[PDB]
Amino acid sequence: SHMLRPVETPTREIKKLDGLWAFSLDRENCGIDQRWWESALQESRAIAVPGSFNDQFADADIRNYAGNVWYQREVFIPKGWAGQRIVLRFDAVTHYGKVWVNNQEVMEHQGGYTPFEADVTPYVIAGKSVRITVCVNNELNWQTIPPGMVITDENGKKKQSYFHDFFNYAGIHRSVMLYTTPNTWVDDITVVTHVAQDCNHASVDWQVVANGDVSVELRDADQQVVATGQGTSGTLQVVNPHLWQPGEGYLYELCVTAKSQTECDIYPLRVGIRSVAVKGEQFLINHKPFYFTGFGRHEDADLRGKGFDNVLMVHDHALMDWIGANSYRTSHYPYAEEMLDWADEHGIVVIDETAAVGFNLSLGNKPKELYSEEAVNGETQQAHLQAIKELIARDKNHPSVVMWSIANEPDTRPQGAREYFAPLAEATRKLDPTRPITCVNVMFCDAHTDTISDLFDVLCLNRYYGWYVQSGDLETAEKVLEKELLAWQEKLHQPIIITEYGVDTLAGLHSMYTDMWSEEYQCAWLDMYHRVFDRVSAVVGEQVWNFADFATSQGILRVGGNKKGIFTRDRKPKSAAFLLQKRWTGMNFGEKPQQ
Amino acid sequence: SHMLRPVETPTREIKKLDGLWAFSLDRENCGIDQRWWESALQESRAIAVPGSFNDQFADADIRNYAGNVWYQREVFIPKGWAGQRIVLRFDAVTHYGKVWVNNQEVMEHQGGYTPFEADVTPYVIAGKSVRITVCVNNELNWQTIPPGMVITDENGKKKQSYFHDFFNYAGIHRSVMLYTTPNTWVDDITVVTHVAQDCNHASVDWQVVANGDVSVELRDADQQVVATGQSGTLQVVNPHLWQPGEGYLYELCVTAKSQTECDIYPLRVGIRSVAVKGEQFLINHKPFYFTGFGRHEDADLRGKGFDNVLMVHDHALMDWIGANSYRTSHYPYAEEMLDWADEHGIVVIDETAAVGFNLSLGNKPKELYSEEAVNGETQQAHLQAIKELIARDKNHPSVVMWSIANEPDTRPQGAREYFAPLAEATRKLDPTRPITCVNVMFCDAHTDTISDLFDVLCLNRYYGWYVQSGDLETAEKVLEKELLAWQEKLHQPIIITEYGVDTLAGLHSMYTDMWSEEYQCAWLDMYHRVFDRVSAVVGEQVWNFADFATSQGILRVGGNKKGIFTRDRKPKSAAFLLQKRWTGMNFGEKPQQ
Ligand SMILES: O=C(O)[C@H]1CN[C@H](O)[C@@H](O)[C@H]1O
Ligand SMILES: O=C(O)[C@H]1CN[C@H](O)[C@@H](O)[C@H]1O
Repeated sequence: SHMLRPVETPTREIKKLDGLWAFSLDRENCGIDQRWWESALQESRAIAVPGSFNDQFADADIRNYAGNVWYQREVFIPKGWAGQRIVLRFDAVTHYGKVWVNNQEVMEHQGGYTPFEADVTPYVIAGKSVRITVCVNNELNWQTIPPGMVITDENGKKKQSYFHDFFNYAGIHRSVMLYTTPNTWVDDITVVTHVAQDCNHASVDWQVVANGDVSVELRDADQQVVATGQGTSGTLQVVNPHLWQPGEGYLYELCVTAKSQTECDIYPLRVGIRSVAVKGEQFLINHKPFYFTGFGRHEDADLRGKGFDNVLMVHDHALMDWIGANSYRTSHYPYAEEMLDWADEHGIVVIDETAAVGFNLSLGNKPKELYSEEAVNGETQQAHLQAIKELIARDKNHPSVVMWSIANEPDTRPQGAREYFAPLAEATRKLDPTRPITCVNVMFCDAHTDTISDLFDVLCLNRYYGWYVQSGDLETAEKVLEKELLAWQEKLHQPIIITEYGVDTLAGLHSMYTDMWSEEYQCAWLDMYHRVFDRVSAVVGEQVWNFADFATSQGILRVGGNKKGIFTRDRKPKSAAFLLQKRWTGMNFGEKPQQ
Repeated sequence: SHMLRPVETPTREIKKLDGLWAFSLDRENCGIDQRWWESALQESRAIAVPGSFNDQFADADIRNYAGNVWYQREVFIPKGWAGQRIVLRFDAVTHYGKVWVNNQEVMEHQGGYTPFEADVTPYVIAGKSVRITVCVNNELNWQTIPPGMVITDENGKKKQSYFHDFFNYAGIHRSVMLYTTPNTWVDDITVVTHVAQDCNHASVDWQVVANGDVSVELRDADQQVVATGQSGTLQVVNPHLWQPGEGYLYELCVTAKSQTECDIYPLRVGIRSVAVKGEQFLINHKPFYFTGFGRHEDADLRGKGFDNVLMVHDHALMDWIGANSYRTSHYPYAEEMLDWADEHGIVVIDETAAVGFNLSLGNKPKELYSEEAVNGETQQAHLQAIKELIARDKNHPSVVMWSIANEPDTRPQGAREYFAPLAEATRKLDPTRPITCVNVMFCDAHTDTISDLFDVLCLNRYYGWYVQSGDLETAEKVLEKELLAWQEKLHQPIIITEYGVDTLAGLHSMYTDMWSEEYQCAWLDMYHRVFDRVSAVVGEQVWNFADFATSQGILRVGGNKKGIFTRDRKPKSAAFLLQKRWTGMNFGEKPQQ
């Protein structure tokens, strides 16, 4: 389904619906029955949008709730939008949302992390107030991405189980907006940027969907039109192009114009002229080997759960720049698109990942066979392929995105894993031939055990030697780590990114014994992993788990959450922060370090 | 001087300008000479609006920067706005803003904490993109509210010094926005809300400033019209009284009719009255007992920046702990907080940025009230600060009292003659609510001169902390003795507007000694036992709701640690001690004995 990022243009207006909404639980599950969307939510309180609903109220009972919740506000449609295509859009509703404009149901979506939107024109009058009601469901089952099991106790009270290591935050996490186009409008663009080997010339393929004649012009940073073309498709030539390079991010603008006899639409699409290719064991960007540094992240912070926030984005990017990070992965769900707009503009390299985590009952009563009709089945695979389609639909034109991760840490031991994953790998490549693909690999599915990694282009490993196994023993951990990395190099001859390596670290726990949970062990352990990486030629990246401490469901393994942060959840540095800064700022930009 | 909260109506639209702006420092103070507003800011970076610029970048050199900073962004004016009045409004810029539209200067403001707007219709074209540049200055001198002193070191690099115990956060802390009116518009409203002793009747006065034919209607909560007029009084049988802890709201719709154009503006109204009666604070002719906090506009990363989730959460916590009230220590808060307190029936002491009129808290002018310090030109700004606050909040039923200064020194030469003209000029700017002045720790019953000019006595006390340190026994006697001495002197209502001790979350002690969680509990306990045994005390506002940032010093362990909650909003044991007292008692009534 076509999904361009709304942008204000001579032909296009946006009105944000972010702010205080009315909010109500639905403990009874009668809000659909009683059509709660007809009148004011009856027992309601104020809530911030965007935000997770769970932590806004300092209330355990709302935090831990499973079921439906209701959001509602009134909004004036701009007078002067009369005779315009009016769209209502939600950047994200976690995990499921149904929307009513007054009494007309207009939208339904499953998938907590990518946008959905409807033509609401026939259900609103320009200059009049409208009521927008949302039913938001946070329940996971074997056909949701990610999967889960609702457990219903003898009293019929629901309790979400899930297999991923981060809290099941829900609500309207990202901006809600009414926006306009002319009734003739550009509905979809696809740009591919080819780059010659000598880097001295580049072609830009375009493809456009719009109910009118299409023209495009390519403008550089100085606004100088550098190329033009006509019709739904073609190829712009660019001599001596300003390449989009990691650390710089030079953007052109592709102005696409949809022109009927009466009216016209204008969409500016930012373009980074760059190519991305695996070549043996090297990850090439503009024909030059790249070395990833930086983090697995999460969309997580105090009070707002996974809600988008501009101060948080500005602050975290200052921290990643300070520390010398050149890259990250959207672990483990599509991130707010303003993150990909920031990366495009600042030349930050991103591994874009789906919400497909938790396909693994072995990370600790769960179904006996992971790949079966009672768990991951043909429906689950369909839901997964849909998850992949929406992510690529959103993110295909972000030059910051260099690789698709279609899943995180699935159990690949069973016969079934390869039957499930092979067609998803093939479909992903069809949806976007321009980027390499990966499936992030769990520690127990080692080089000798794993049955799917040959189907993907880049080997993305999550390794905790010296933490979950060889606990506290850097000596034995180093031998085991180096042995396995070389066994993967021999097995597949792919580029290897260590997408996770980290240890829980209590900020302020200090030890002369350099033992587990201390700041000092975090430092020694990352240091050991770095020496190993620098001795294996197939290793082309290191992404520390995690940028910051983050919330998980409660358990004996999590001291108030996951403490593998380099920074605390309030973004204060642990000692290891200064260790990463030395290594990452001390290396040459984008180049594998040396002994 | 006319300040109406922009709200959307059939005749009034709004576009928020909040989001990422371009941002630059101006170390070389050459921005105005090079007229930076004429081009895109050079060597800029993204900043979030709203929020302080100081903590967004984890960079000490920006955090501590003194001088001018530049914000810039482009924005499309909506096509349907052609032939309407286009305003540009900043809800707050700390401490000074000057604003250009393309190449045209449109406004200036001094005052970190209140709105300012210009009609920009002539310099914008609906359906075109225009560039908004803002030069924001964070410097404080003896004429700014609040005061400080700038030192230019050996290289022209400024270094700011100030006399208040909260960090000097600056930037565009609140919403920026374009909004429309018809060329005929409502431009101002005042509303007074008399309530007969019986309570079973009430009358609402209304004045309006509009360049067209004024008509008003007052609807109740269910949108049933309940009065009408064409200046005037509306009458109301068995009125729904705005009551603490409920906050019933009516809507005064105010129409401004030309033959050509019409303008509607709804204004929420709470039918309540507030007066002192001897030793009692009275709302709707009932004795009230204030509980809750001195607060701050302070949080991780965003500084004093307004945030929706933070507002929703902090209110959630106050609710849970049983707070009915707070003070806007020590500056006007974001209007949203008062729109909130209006709806939920929270009581608010609304306070000016006038704090640190003092040189003895914890090189500088040897005479506080002099030409080289707090002079007549200072008294003026202070009056201008009092004007702008009442111009914005005169209509909020939550605002139960004005606070015209916090912790002014009262010993130096000619305190009274400085303040007498301000307490007068306050009651003339609005006589509907009592006024107060917050009374610093060392300015005791004998020392203070000024208390007599004000309706309610607001004490900040710290016995057992800054004095009689860690001795709760000696601290109790000295506190009781002093609150009785204050009864005898003024027979006014006594609110403790600050009582708090620095408490390091996780510091546990068997010896119940200073900085421990246990000390915070045993000490608030003692202030509590005294409060109850003194008929004159009609309020207790704990200092502070949460840990907040200060300037660096030997007295501040990473900031002020007097919070009941940490900066990340986690409770200390004292959160549970206050929750028993404040919810175990009766809404708005002093406890027994
Ligand atoms: O902390 C950990 O152990 C890691 C393990 N690997 C998963 O991909 C992460 O979600 C996180 O749970
Ligand atoms: O923490 C303190 O000591 C208090 C004393 N009184 C002031 O009004 C507050 O701003 C704060 O400095």
